[PDB]
Amino acid sequence: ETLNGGITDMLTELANFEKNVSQAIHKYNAYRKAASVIAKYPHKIKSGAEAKKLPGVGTKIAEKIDEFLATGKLRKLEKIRQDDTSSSINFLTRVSGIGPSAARKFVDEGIKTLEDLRKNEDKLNHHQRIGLKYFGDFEKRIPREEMLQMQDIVLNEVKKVDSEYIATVCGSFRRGAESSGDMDVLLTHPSFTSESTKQPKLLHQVVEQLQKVHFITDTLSKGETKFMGVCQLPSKNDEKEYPHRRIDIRLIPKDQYYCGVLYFTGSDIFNKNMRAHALEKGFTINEYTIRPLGVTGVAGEPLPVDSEKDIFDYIQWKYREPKDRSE
DNA sequence: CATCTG
DNA sequence: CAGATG
Ligand code: NA
Ligand code: NA
Ligand SMILES: [Zn+2]
Ligand SMILES: [Zn+2]
Repeated sequence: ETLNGGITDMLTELANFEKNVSQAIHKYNAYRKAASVIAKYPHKIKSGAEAKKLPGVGTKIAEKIDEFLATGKLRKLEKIRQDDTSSSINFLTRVSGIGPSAARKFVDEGIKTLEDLRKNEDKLNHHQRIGLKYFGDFEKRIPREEMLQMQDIVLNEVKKVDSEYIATVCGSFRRGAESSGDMDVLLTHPSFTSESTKQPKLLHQVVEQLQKVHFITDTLSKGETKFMGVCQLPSKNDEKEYPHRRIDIRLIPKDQYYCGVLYFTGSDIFNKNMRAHALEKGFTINEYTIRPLGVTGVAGEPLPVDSEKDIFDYIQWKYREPKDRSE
């Protein structure tokens, strides 16, 4: 956690670049298990060979550790931080809609910067476009003070459209958090469930309403269950307009809402621990359900949940306020 | 994983 | 449809 930090960090840089710049997934994948194991390792790595000793650690990685250990740096790492081509792919990727794949193409094309991007607004697709238009805004964190306003509006409008709508803003925003990055709404409706064959409208009506009143600004991707958008808090009395904010809404069958709710609220760490315990207790839990673990190895069947309460209870746990859902 | 693109 | 993004 700090004894083998830089090692695990360099390893991380290495893995990353393998993937993003070159295409070396195996390689990339290599740096990763390595950094994981070294990460878990209880002693101070004092040398290459010492490490090598570990699983995942081989020759080439050891090689590197040595150098890194021997001196405060790593040539390759140093060469990678200069190389503009590398650098670009890191940058270009910054744009919502621009993954690595794409980052490579543009670069081979010459588009390396934001301007490059503007001038070439043709080569970009819709998402990529919005991405570009809201670059700065996109990167701005969302202070909860705005989160509440948002949340305010969202829930009021969802309500108007149908009283049976159950919406919930998960995320860290849900776990206390002073600021978030994006806004994720979990949505279900009584008339939506596991068997119940579809009902697209269920998600479309609200989307509409949102944009009706202007909270939703653009559409990123909009399917039958997931909608990816842009939204914004109505600029008050002109002088201070809001930034554009990422937002996602998703329809879930009412019969697997809280698992998800729980699920989405996190943290990952809370999840695990709960997941592990769930297992002791003789159960299993995932994004959508909780199930009684048979003995034959495994086994299924959905347990019937009506709140995050029903879940814990099951695992015979202490109900945890979302704030203390941390770890 | 669900959506888009081409 | 395979492949990309989030
Ligand atoms: Na991107
Ligand atoms: Na293939
Ligand atoms: Zn030791
Ligand atoms: Zn989100």
